[PDB]
Amino acid sequence: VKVARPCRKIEKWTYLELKGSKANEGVPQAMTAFAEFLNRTGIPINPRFSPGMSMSVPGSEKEFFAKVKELMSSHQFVVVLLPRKDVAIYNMVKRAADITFGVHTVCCVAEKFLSTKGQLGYFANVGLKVNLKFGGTNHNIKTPIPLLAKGKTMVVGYDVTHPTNLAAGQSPASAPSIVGLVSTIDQHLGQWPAMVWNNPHGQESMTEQFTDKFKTRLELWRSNPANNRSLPENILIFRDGVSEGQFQMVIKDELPLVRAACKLVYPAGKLPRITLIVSVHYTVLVDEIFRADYGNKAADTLEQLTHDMCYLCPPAYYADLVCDRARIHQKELFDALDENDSVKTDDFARWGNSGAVHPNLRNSMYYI
Repeated sequence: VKVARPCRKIEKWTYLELKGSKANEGVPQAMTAFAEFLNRTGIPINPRFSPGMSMSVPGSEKEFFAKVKELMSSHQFVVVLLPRKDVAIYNMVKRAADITFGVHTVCCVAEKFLSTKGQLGYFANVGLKVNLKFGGTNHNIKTPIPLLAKGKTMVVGYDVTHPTNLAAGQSPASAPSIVGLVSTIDQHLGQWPAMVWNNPHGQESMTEQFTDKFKTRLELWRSNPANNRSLPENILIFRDGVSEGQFQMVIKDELPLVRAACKLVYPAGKLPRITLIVSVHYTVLVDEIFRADYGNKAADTLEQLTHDMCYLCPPAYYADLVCDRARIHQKELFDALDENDSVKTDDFARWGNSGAVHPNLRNSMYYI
């Protein structure tokens, strides 16, 4: 199955084999079959990989970084083979690659990567991720609902997660939080660049920051050559992570901040229409787009739109993935939270700074 829009050329890549108790065989042949399958699907990865490195996993994370530094720094892409299904090692590799050295990776368990039976299917899944990491689009929704068709609608998803669990029901409003946000940047809806930020005073910090954060997303859209200095005429916004008791807070305290961002960026008198949707299923909280455009067919036009999303709930799922990966990135913070329920607000903020994705990967789907 050919990808809809091929990513950028992947010219210089290699593998990192992390040794387990039994030695692997046939690794270079598997790497060869891997690149062949990706090409067969229309992903322009160089068939030739640079010779890979094999090493056993060191005792500490600092030792690991020192050992992989040159490999990760000198390639655009590394296929990392784990000795077993091990999310502790995965998470360490992601800190090295996503944060410290800034290189795209796929982590594959060696038994799965190397196994001949079922290999084409596994390589297909991995290849879909690679195509996205490097800027492509996988699936083409060819007959979209009018609203997506025109190439004039931006879709947004965000979630807000609380690193401390106090285990006493819902986190209060002041609890420190981390935001993960994604949005589309073009008509194709393949690419969904992410933003992560920290709210050291919880909702108070969200209120101070969301307008300026959202403004950058509009600016990202406008500066994308594809859109030709255009700003979307519609903005569909999905908020995950709230209970029905918190719907009002989203409408009254968060949405106005998005509106203000639009006021700062748009030509005078040229504001976009906005629809806000939450998920506890999904409930439309504010709608300026669908009733306007579709009268009676409103309900059904959005359910088709969100079904098209499945085919090609992405905004909420992608935003969730962004939050989950942020939790891995901000290791200093989570280590600190194991010792006290509260860390200093200045510490919360600067551990956010320390765990930010490397500029090599800044607008990329590193989280996918």
